[PDB]
Formats: sequence, C-alpha cells, structure tokens
Amino acid sequence: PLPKPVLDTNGKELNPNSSYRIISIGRGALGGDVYLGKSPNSDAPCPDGVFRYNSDVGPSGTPVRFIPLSTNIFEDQLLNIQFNIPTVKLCVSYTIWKVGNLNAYFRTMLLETGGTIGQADNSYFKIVKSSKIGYNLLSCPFTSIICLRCPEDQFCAKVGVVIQNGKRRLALVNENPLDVLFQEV
Amino acid sequence: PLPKPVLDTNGKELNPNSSYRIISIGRGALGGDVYLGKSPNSDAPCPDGVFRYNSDVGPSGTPVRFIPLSTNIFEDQLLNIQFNIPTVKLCVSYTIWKVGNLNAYFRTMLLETGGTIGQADNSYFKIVKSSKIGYNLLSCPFTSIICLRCPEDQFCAKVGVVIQNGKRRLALVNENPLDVLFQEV
Repeated sequence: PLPKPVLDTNGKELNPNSSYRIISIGRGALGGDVYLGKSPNSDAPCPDGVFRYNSDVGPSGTPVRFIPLSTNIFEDQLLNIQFNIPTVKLCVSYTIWKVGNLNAYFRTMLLETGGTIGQADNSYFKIVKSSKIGYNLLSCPFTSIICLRCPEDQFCAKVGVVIQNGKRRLALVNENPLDVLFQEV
Repeated sequence: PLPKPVLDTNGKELNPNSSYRIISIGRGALGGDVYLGKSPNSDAPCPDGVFRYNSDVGPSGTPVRFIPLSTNIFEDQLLNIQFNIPTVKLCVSYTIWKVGNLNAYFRTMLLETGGTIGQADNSYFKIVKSSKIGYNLLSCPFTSIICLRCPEDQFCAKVGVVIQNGKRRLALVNENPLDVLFQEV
C-alpha cells in the first residue's frame, strides 16, 4: 500500500499550505458546500457546527485547510481539518473540526468545532476514495483508545449528513457517505 | 466459535435471573470490589460513577446483574450491566452501566450509570476471558455506528481503571485490563 496523494478539482495534489472548499459531487437540490454554522442551542461563544448547504445556488462553502501528521496529504491518513477564516483569539479552536458527544436523538456523533490540532481530541479525520465519484471523509475518534482487533487499533466511521432543524448537519453515518470534491479557493 | 458460558466463583454458569459482585483477582492492596459511587462534580441526582475499592478489607461490592441480548450469558456477546439495589423511581437508570463522554484529562471514556437496557445508548458490554486469571470486561460503545473493517462492525475497548480524585474509577483503557471474578450474592 503506497501513499496516494489526494487531488483537488484541478487534479493538483492537496496541500497543507493552501485551502479548499468541500463541495458536493452533485448539482442543484443535491448540491451544497460544507460550511461553518451555528449549532442549535449550543453553549459555545462561537459558531461550532459543521453543515452543508441545501443546494449549490446559495453561498459558497467555508474554506478549510488540512493538517496531516507528517508533511503531506494522502488518502487514509489521520489529519486535522480547520475552517480557514479570520477570527478573534477566542474562536480559533471553534474553526478546528472534531466530533462531538454521543447524540441520543441521532444515535451517532455530530461534527462540530472546538477541536485541537495535533493532539488526540476526536479531531482526526481521513480522506478516502468514494465508491461513487469523488471522496468521502472519515472520522477517526478516540485515537488514544485501542479499538480491539481494528485496523491499526483505530475506530473509524464514515462521515455523512443528518437533518437537524431542517439543515444538513454533518455526522457519523453508516450508509450514504457524503461524496465530496475539494475546490482550491 | 461456539458460545462459551461465563462462570461464577463456584463454577456455576452466569445467569440473568441472579446477581453477582464483581471482585478482584487479587488480594489486599490489589483487591477491591467494583461498586456504585458518586462521581466527582456530577450533575446527576443519583450516584452515577463506577468504581472499585482500594483494597478488599473495606466493604463488599455493589451487586450487579447481567442482561444479555437473548437468553444466556456467553463470553464476547453484548450485554447490559445493572447495579441491583433498592432505588427510588428517579435513580433506576443510574444503576444501569454505560460509558460516558470523552474525558480530555484521561483521554478516554469513564464508566458511569444512567444507561438504558436493550437499546443503543453506550450501555453495552462484553465479558471475555482474561490473559491472566479470571475475566475482563469490554465496553462496546456506539453500536449504532459502523466501525470500519472492525469485528462485527463494532468498536470495542478493554475496561480498566484510572485514578480520579484518588479513587479507582473504571474507564476504557489500553493495557492492564481489570481482572475480575463474579461472586454470586
């Protein structure tokens, strides 16, 4: 298994020193870029929810960058994800992606912000090739805990969408992972 | 792989219609039964922490029963664990074992109560044979989420102990699982 670089919509290799919008494979009603929005009834002082839009005719996504363990971005390696936007000191962690507590209503964990870069705070994700066109994301939570007889001892789950207060909220899912492309801003 | 019943300290097969104390393999300073205690700074109206005593010369453990998916208790099958003690209506769920939210200090999840029986609420455990003498427990959290390329799609972790406010708090761990025996009350 030799490390395969991740490609953006121009075929260029994904790259830590740059930023991309996470865009839907689809168009119209099935389109909608990922963005940073306010989570319903959150106690956070900042926007802390990871959503995608209902269509592609609205606004463009919130740009993100990827932070790998080493130097490069390959498929199936732990990385941090961070919304790349101007921000006051307080809300800097609320741009870093992570996975939240178990949600009894949805029977899974929602994607949110308030994570950390380069630690073990449920803030690790993987980019892998989709079955259909494009990529999907994985959340690899609890890196400090051995998942018994798991690949590389790690719990990993596909990232998809749940409907929460009529919005497309990103969360861990079982079928239909969100199929994405990466568009360099 | 044929289902192997779990045995109590008298060699009798573990059994849903009865109750057991979860006792340490060891003696003295290394002994100490599992019990239901108050978690430090918990908002719960009831005792909601799963601990074991510092030695065996103190009190005896809190009795528990096991609730399997089918009819019997075998090694390596999901079951619920519940402290079996008199209780007001309010505190009944706070006798059912479950695993809590990610704890930043310990980099793992602590065992607590407030779980549910027969659902998907991080309330599932497994009893398996220890490497050393006796058994260990597993927590199998997030049964509603596919753990990718995992055994039976399930995230499972060994149950051990962390030191929290000088007490032996049960939690998910990586090395040194708590080695236990089951003693019929």
